[PDB]
Amino acid sequence: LSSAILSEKPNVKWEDVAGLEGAKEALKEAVILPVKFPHLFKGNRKPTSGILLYGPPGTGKSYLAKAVATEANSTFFSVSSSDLVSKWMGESEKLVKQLFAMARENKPSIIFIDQVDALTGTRGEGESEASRRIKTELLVQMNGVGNDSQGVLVLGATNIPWQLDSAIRRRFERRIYIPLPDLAARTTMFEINVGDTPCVLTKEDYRTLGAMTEGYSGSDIAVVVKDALMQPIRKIQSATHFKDVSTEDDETRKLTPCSPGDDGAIEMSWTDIEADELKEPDLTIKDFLKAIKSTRPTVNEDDLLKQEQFTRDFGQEGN
Amino acid sequence: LSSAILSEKPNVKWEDVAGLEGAKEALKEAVILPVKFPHLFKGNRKPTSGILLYGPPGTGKSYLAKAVATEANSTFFSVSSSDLVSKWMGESEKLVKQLFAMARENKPSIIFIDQVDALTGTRGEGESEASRRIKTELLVQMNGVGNDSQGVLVLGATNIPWQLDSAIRRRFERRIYIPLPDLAARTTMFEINVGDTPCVLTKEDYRTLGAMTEGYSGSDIAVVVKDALMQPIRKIQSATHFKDVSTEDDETRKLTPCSPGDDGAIEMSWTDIEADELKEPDLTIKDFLKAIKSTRPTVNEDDLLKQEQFTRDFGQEGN
Amino acid sequence: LSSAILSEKPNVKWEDVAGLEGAKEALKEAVILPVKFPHLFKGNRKPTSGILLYGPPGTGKSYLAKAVATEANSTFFSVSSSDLVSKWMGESEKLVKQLFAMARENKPSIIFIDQVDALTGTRGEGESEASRRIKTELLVQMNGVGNDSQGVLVLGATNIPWQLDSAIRRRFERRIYIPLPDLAARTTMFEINVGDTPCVLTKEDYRTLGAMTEGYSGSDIAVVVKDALMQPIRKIQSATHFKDVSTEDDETRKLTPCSPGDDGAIEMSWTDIEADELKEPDLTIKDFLKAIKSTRPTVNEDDLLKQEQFTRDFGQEGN
Amino acid sequence: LSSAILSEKPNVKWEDVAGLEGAKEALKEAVILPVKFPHLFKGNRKPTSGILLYGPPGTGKSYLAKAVATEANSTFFSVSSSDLVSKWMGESEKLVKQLFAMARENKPSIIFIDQVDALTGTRGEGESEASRRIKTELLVQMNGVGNDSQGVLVLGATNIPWQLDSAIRRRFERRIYIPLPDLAARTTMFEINVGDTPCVLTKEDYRTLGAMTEGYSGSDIAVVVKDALMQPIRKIQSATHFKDVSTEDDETRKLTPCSPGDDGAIEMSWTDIEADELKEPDLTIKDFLKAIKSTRPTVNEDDLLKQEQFTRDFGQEGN
Amino acid sequence: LSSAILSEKPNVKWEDVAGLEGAKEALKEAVILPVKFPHLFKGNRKPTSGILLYGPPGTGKSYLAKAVATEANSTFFSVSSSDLVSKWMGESEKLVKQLFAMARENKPSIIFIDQVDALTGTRGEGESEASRRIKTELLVQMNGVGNDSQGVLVLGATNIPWQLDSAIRRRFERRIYIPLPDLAARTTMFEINVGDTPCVLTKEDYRTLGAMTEGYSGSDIAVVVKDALMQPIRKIQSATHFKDVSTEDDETRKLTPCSPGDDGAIEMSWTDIEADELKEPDLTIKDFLKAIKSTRPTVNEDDLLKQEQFTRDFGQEGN
Ligand SMILES: Nc1ncnc2c1ncn2[C@@H]1O[C@H](COP(=O)(O)OP(=O)(O)OP(=O)(O)O)[C@@H](O)[C@H]1O
Ligand SMILES: Nc1ncnc2c1ncn2[C@@H]1O[C@H](COP(=O)(O)OP(=O)(O)OP(=O)(O)O)[C@@H](O)[C@H]1O
Ligand SMILES: Nc1ncnc2c1ncn2[C@@H]1O[C@H](COP(=O)(O)OP(=O)(O)OP(=O)(O)O)[C@@H](O)[C@H]1O
Ligand SMILES: Nc1ncnc2c1ncn2[C@@H]1O[C@H](COP(=O)(O)OP(=O)(O)OP(=O)(O)O)[C@@H](O)[C@H]1O
Repeated sequence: LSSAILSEKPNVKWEDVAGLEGAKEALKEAVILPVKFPHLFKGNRKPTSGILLYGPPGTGKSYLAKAVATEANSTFFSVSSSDLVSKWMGESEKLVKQLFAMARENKPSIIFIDQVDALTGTRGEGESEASRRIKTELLVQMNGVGNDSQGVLVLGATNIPWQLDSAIRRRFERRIYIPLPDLAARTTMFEINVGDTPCVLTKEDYRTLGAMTEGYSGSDIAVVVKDALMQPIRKIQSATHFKDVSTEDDETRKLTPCSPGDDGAIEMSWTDIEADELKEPDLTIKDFLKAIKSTRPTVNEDDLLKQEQFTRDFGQEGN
Repeated sequence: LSSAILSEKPNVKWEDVAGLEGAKEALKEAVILPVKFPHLFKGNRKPTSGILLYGPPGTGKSYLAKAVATEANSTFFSVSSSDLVSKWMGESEKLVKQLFAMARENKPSIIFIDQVDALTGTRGEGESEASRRIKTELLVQMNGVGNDSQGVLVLGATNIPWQLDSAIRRRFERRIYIPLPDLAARTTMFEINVGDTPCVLTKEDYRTLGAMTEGYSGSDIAVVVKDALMQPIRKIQSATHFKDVSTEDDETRKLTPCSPGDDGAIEMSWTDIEADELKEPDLTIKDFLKAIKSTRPTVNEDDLLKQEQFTRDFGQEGN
Repeated sequence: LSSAILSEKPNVKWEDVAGLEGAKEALKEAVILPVKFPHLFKGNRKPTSGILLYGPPGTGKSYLAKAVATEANSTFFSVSSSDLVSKWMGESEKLVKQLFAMARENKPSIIFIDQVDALTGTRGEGESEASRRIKTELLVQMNGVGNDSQGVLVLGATNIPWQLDSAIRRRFERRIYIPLPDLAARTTMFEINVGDTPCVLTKEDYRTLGAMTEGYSGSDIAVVVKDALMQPIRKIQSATHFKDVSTEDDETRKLTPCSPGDDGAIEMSWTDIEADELKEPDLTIKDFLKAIKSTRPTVNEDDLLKQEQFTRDFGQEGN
Repeated sequence: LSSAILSEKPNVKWEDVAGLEGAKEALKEAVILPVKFPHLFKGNRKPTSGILLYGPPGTGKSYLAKAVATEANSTFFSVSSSDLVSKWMGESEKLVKQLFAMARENKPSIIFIDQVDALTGTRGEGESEASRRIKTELLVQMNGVGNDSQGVLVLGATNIPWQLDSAIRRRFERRIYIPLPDLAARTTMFEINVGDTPCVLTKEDYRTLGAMTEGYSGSDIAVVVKDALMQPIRKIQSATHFKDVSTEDDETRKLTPCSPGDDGAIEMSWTDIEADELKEPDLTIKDFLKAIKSTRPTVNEDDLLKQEQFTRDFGQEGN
Repeated sequence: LSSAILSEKPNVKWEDVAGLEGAKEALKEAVILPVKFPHLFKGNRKPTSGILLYGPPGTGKSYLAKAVATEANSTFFSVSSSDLVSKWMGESEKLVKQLFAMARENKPSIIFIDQVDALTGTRGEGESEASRRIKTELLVQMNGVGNDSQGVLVLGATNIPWQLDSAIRRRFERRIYIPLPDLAARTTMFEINVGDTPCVLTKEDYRTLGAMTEGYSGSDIAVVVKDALMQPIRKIQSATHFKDVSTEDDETRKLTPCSPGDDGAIEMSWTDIEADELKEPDLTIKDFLKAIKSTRPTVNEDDLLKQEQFTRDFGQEGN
């Protein structure tokens, strides 16, 4: 009956996100201000009810959701459109009803629905079975507790706003475009993703990277980072020739991979090698270079045109 | 649901696996090096989640998975990807859901997904809806423990690696080719497959057997062995004439199958024969030779060349 | 607390089953050889037990079950999965355990389950919970049968192997395809069907009608045979003129129905003639020609395709 | 426990069924003749066990069943496929087994199952569990006693033969196709439906009608006959004016409705006239013409395509 | 067990139904004539057993039924598909059996099924589960008693004749198309609604209206009536100025709404005036004109093409 939804804390702060600080402000006003100063909502001043996040896949929509949850200071519900599709062919939406009941009983709460362009795909003919009933279930259940006493905020997520119907479109409120990161945002993400490795230095390299990598997502950036972090491990694996670097003041001679031609090149493998005596290769520009060679652009520009078209049409507001 | 997904703690060492040295080294550098130097994985440096075992069918990929499961020293969970349409579609996804949480509940552990290619291809329609949602679901489930929370290992198995989608391909790490067994491996299989039967002379005959088997799989070899074991039995059934051999010093005069022209060839049926008067044929080279002749080759060479084409394309890389 | 489930003495010999000598051999090795010489199954040659008969309907699978039951002289227990599903509202599975107990007490013993696919899957309305535990019970009994020393044999029968629960298949051992009879098997079956009936000229006819029936089952043959048998009876039913056959050396004058153009043609109704003094027309090829005419092609090829698929996918490997 | 089915029947004779004397022969030979002369079926010639009656609705399959039931004078049991299904979800088979027992009890019995396709096919829910198990039990029973020693005949009925489960198909004997009635049959039906009413001119009119009537069923024919038989009633109801028929031989006056200009046309209401003293108009051909005009062909051509497909594939078939 | 169907009736007479006197005749000849004069219907002449009413919705088929059972005044059953509902797998059919038993118990009995298509059709999916067996039960129950010995008439109502199961179609008797009303019928329907309101002038108005309202339904006509009825009430609602009509010969002074310029036009509200001492404006042509304007033709004419096609196949149909 219940179907358990996790409300635990994905500890991702505001500062861990880059860009669209204006949407961030809208969110601060939508949750934080209500939390902080509820008595400001007497008379005709009333909380925002629904926000859709729309844009290409891989743009930290989920990441944003995590940050929201961390920052909400209240009950947070998260669900994928995968969940609660069908059981018997007859019974689906009762679970939706019960979910909303649960949320209403926990004020303040926030519901996050991922991939709202699934359920509600939408395509005709085949909709008339259970799916139209679902579509209806959304529309009616958003009408229920909406007036007067609200402690629910609805966050949707979508890749394809243009296939989301008129009926949802001007009932469900506030829509915000989540673009791919620009040079600045990319650079900042690079700087965020470092770890303990001393790596290659300055901001010059970072800005070089964020410039050179363009049309890529946060996810893609993450991938590149992981790649580069593994590249020294890859060096360690493939070269069995190693060599001493550090002085004898340490525990012992500290060994790093080198070419077979190198002076001091001992060729035993990783297997014999003690924990202390380890010298990982530094993280160089070349790791990022090879990563870029391996990095292919994801999304066709037609999708950009459709997102841009929706934006020209509906944009930074619900409608 | 429940035993459709397996759980076990296998006890198969590296040395119990015929061959396979390059693959073994890959696994030791993919798992044991991490185990050797765990302090090297602070921050955004992470142990490998996904590895693919690829090659022709019948090569003990499952046995190999038991060996890595033993060496990594955790619980081995496993399922076949196509399983199961059975009656409901919906509850396959339910099984998919639970699985990841249940795996997280035993850190460390190993999930083995057999025939990963069965959920990805050029079919369309059914692939675009039902196997898409489970695919992207799998992708997201594997991603969720990505931030240094993981004790699970994902091992995949495929016969047709070249039908694997970019989406899986990129969200994933190491691929290892599992070739058909070579001389030494086949020979060792022949050594393992004996039992209490006295069998034939020395290791030289085993070497001969391993040599005469070309192109066969583990499975095929085992089948061949079973056939040769049954060959005396087959003789017992379809012989009419049995040769007398032993005198009254034994339980009684002992009869064994022989050709119609033989000295001491009495003609009655095996149904007339009891244990005292029985002489089962021994295991000769000829049993094994006719076993090998009556087992057809396994895999066409085009498939081998496509496996090797995949190797040339993707091989031992992250991608 | 007995509750007796069908046991009886069929009288079908090996020789009454025409063809499938390879399976027959396999079955003699599956049942009789184990019982005759158990000590032959020390080592890695193993007492195989769970055996599936699979293929199209009408091919004497049940007939074969009767034959081995006649021939093997081992206690043959024969049951539908439908039988003894429950009383309540509560308690099942006790009868299952009792059945397994009685079979263990009646070694050597054989359980024959027709239409094993009747137990399968993950549906609701009973199968999710109530028959799940029945299923489980089954699985645990058939697990324990392989444990320790076995005197029980499981024979499966199914027309729809692709609808057979996988978990069974994973637990289950040897699979044998029962094809439609080939030229020879059809021919022999004809000859079997004749028996005492006047046999007309030679084997040429039997081979011809053998060839001319393509793709038909045992059942399909049998109906045609019965039709032909009824043809002389039809010839008696339509009767005016009869004529004496037997000379004065015999016990009495013996009369058969004839055309009005016959010489010595006496006219009455078949009812007017006494039973002994009636001479039924012989069986001609035309009767069989008409029996063919009464049987239009009986083959749904999709089934054949599916059986081929299953045969290629499951049965080759042990599973 | 018993659930009472009645076997005492009305008097529908062979002669009330128009056409397919060959099917009649098959019925007589499968039922009456065996009972009459049991010694005919010693040795290898054995009575029919199964007959399927199929075709379009309205063709006296039920009528035929009543006719056989009249003529056979043995325990004739007849049942709907829906009848005796279950109560508490899974208690179904007891009544089935008991029924087959009951057939055994009173040999030679006849079982008629209407609309056998209602207990047939494959998909789920019922064909996963209940209708599955029930179908299975049916199958085991039907050939269970059928081959070897029998005293039951099973008659099936179906309008949709093409949906009949393959397995059931192969388990079942003798298909008889019921084609729509031809000129002769329709004529005979008209003659049957003459009643007491004076039959205007000869049988030539019925021949004409039989020719005129194309594609109609027994039911259709009966309805048109009824329609024509109401026409005199209708006429009576319409008239004011009636006239005396009664000649001097009759006891009292006898009045028939007539036109206003008639000799002795008195204009009171039909309600005022007593039943004996009223003379209904005789039936002329015009009433039957009207009847025909009113009732359009009942039969769509598109069913016959599938029926004809089945006919080409199986048809006048043994199986 | 027995459910609950109500039998008490309205007061709707034959004269309240404008249309199809021939259908009326069929009704009264198939119901009332049998009851009035049973001795007419001995031997081979038997009343109608099945009547289908088919056509567009809202044409007083149910209204017709009310008239029928008001007049005939015999045990009337009316039934919804909801009544006789399935939960425990086979309840419905049992309920059907019980129902027809009860019908037999209570002859003469009349059974009305609303929207018979609800319990109809042939394809699969949910048909194969409960609904096919339900249909089967229905059919067996109806035509087994229906032909020969009856005390029951089945009246069918459907908006979709074209999706009616062939088998049902043929086992059902007498079909009557219920068309949209023509001029005369429309006029009569207008005349039905007169009431205490002054009729205004002549029949010329009624026939004018009848002419002007081509393509309206019974329902539409009813609606337009209500509209025109409420028009003076609406006027009274917006009324300010009133004036006296009834002189001192009546019980009291009686005020009616008037224009502001009127002789003694006093301007208070309708609410101020007592119910008896109010005079209401009469019904003028304009009120009906506005009512017509307000209600557009409801039925698109290309929708009736399937009723007309069905009409071309079956029509004013005896079956
Ligand atoms: N500022 C940022 N902008 C975009 N992505 C980021 C940012 N910071 C972190 N990420 C990345 O976001 C990823 C989380 O998944 P993400 O939210 O990109 O999927 P998604 O946009 O919801 O796509 P889908 O809707 O298809 O699931 C993490 O891998 C993380 O590295
Ligand atoms: N030698 C034979 N081979 C095959 N069938 C035979 C033979 N002799 C007789 N038959 C016929 O086969 C039928 C016996 O049932 P059979 O074993 O064919 O069913 P089955 O193949 O088990 O089908 P299902 O699995 O659907 O029950 C009888 O109708 C019998 O007349
Ligand atoms: N001689 C006859 N031949 C065929 N039908 C007849 C004959 N006499 C009467 N009938 C009709 O047979 C009908 C009885 O149902 P019938 O047996 O035709 O259905 P069915 O053939 O079993 O097929 P279904 O049940 O699908 O309609 C009655 O309507 C009756 O008018
Ligand atoms: N003489 C008449 N002719 C047609 N309609 C009438 C007549 N008298 C009343 N009505 C109206 O017809 C309506 C009833 O419609 P109807 O009986 O066709 O519905 P139904 O038969 O129950 O359902 P459906 O028409 O969908 O099968 C009522 O609203 C009633 O006011």
